[PDB]
Amino acid sequence: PDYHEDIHTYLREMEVKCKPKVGYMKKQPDITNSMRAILVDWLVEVGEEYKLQNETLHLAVNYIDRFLSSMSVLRGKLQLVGTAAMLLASKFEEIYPPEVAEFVYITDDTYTKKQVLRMEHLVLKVLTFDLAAPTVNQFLTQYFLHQQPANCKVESLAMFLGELSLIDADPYLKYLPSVIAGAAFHLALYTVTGQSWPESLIRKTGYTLESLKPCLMDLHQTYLKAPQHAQQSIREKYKNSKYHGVSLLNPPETLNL
Amino acid sequence: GSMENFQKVEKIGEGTYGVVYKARNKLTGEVVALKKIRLTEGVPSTAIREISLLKELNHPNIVKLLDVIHTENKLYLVFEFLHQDLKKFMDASALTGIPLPLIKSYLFQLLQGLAFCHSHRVLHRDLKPQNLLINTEGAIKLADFGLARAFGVPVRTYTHEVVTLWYRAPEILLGCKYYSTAVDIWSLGCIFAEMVTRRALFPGDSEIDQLFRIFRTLGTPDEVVWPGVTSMPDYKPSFPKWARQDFSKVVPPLDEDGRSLLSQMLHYDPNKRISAKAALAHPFFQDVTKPVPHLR
Ligand SMILES: Nc1ncnc2c1ncn2[C@@H]1O[C@H](COP(=O)(O)OP(=O)(O)OP(=O)(O)O)[C@@H](O)[C@H]1O
Ligand SMILES: [Mg+2]
Ligand SMILES: [Mg+2]
Repeated sequence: PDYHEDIHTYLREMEVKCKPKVGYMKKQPDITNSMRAILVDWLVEVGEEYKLQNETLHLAVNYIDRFLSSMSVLRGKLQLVGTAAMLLASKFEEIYPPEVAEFVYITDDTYTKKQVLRMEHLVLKVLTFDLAAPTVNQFLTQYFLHQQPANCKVESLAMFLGELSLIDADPYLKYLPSVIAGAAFHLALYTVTGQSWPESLIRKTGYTLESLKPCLMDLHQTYLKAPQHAQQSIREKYKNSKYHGVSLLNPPETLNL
Repeated sequence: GSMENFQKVEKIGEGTYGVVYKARNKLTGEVVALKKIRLTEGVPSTAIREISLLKELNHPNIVKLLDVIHTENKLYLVFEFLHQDLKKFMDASALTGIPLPLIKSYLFQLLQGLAFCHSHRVLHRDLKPQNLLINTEGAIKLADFGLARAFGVPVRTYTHEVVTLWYRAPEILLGCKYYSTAVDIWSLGCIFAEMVTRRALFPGDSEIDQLFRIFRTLGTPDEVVWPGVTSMPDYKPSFPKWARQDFSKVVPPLDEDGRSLLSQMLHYDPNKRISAKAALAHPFFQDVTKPVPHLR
């Protein structure tokens, strides 16, 4: 109640400072958007195996994109960066992070414990220990408080859509978390109830459907094409009752925008 | 920043994962505290949290992290040096006590530090006099962020440990799945009381003892004072039902405004418990100043 406005305002400042470089992939000589999609999809599976928070997944992805914004990485080491990022995200966010041994295990022993740990140190150095980054998830849970009344399918579907955005650097790297959360929340609301982006959230965020339109057009497409996408771990995960099986919901064909 | 530029003066504490030293920057003359952190699970999550959170929190009433010296098997956190902790100061004031203008100044500053934490989505979760540092100019600052965390809005379930027992809020003690900023306010209410009497308000030796001590002081809460209390995971209907005593008897030296504020910080229901932000405007603080400590 108190601090909700202060916190939102603070997170809006921080998402700008914590944003990765939109064009970093074109500056990576050895890795592609496709390779990054593969990695993020694997991290989703890792989160599933260890029952990690969605917030942990989002943080790890933010760490990877920022790391790769300033460090060139060969394709054989991309998974090492992702593993270290997920380890850091877990230590930050989880009540009970998995042990390092568990992280070494899920990399099929491609990498050693010493490697994982040295990479943890490198990632902390590159990020200068700046780990409290805003995520799509953090804006979503704030936005969810504006539902009339609360609807679990809306909440789960919006998280699903926010998660899909993590996979595809083109186009989602160019949108801020608060804007992705906005598109995701509207699209979820519209899919489940036919309602839209409430004016109470215009008052809070300053975003309208006009300002959300570009990301929403992108998100609507990703939603429609999701069954055909090469990466499927998110859809599979959101079949679970824990998330009200929302990946089984039909996307709308039109948005009227 | 690097270790060659520092001359160690003396040990000033031992926390965990390392010793804490008083040191001097040989080039600038600046006096600092060096918290060493020893490095098989890698960087401890407590240090990951402490460093990441402190780097976001720049405020006159929060200990300043100046630098991180980050090497092979060693991690050094460089902090601004502060001369004493509040616990040592209270012990030094055993017999004459702490002047009211100083108590009020310290409480006001603690609330400012805490409101800044909460506005930046940070829970401290270990407020106690040992973790509050004072300087010769009259400043008091929140320190030891090793147990802190970044919270979300709304909160989800966090670690059920948290807060050293004497300062631990009843909602943690009764196992509520959700706790939030109000837990730090509870701790500060206990510390306010302690500054005035110089003895812990609720010095329990176990969780149940802790609860019963609180109940004996503020009355056993029912559904009227705290809706939902009887359904809490660790609530037991066999709990003795103590009458709430005259609140002027809890901290007898406090006059009307002080009692009002204390009572609001020690409200059972986390929703009704005063926020740090709202407390800054309490009439108790109408005449607040910032004098230096009355002792060396
Ligand atoms: N900036 C500082 N200036 C002066 N003294 C300090 C400073 N930081 C820490 N200390 C001293 O070292 C003690 C322990 O450090 P701190 O509380 O930060 O970590 P900790 O591991 O939680 O310690 P403990 O385990 O003793 O509670 C403090 O209570 C204080 O007396
Ligand atoms: Mg490339
Ligand atoms: Mg301490």
